Amino acid sequence: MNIFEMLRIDEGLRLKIYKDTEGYYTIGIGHLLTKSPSLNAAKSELAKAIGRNTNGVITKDEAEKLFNQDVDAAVRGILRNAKLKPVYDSLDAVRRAALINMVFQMGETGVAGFTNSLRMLQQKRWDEAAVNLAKSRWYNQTPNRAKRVITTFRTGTWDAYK
Ligand SMILES: [Cl-]
Ligand SMILES: [Cl-]
Repeated sequence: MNIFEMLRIDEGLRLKIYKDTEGYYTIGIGHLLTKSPSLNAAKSELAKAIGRNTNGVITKDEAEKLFNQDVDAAVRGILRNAKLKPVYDSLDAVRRAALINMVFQMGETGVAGFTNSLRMLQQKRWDEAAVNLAKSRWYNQTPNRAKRVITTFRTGTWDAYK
């Protein structure tokens, strides 16, 4: 298992514009298009993302390409953020994947907001950090995904995904 297969399990793949859990227009493997309510603002963003007129639908290849870019952005965002980088540096390979996942879903800003949990992860206090991470809107709104990520941080293995 690796970050790509992990995110593919969590986000799934859809080839036609859909609404995410928050109700925002998305496509492919969790690629957010706009927080705007307009399906048209959605289609325009999509065409700009793909480089072509698409009318709401993309191919598998186009989806995976947006996916590669988004994972790359996720990592670069962490490496550039003063709060996230030290945490990431401090973790093993599996747990690193778990932080990437959170960033992919909620953005650098959001994750950066979990100050206490981040301090706990840096300190390697696994159980305490798992407990703190669960007291969040994140855990409340997407509990099954949140549990999977959390378990990854607690254990440092891929078991929740196997
Ligand atoms: Cl893009
Ligand atoms: Cl969920």
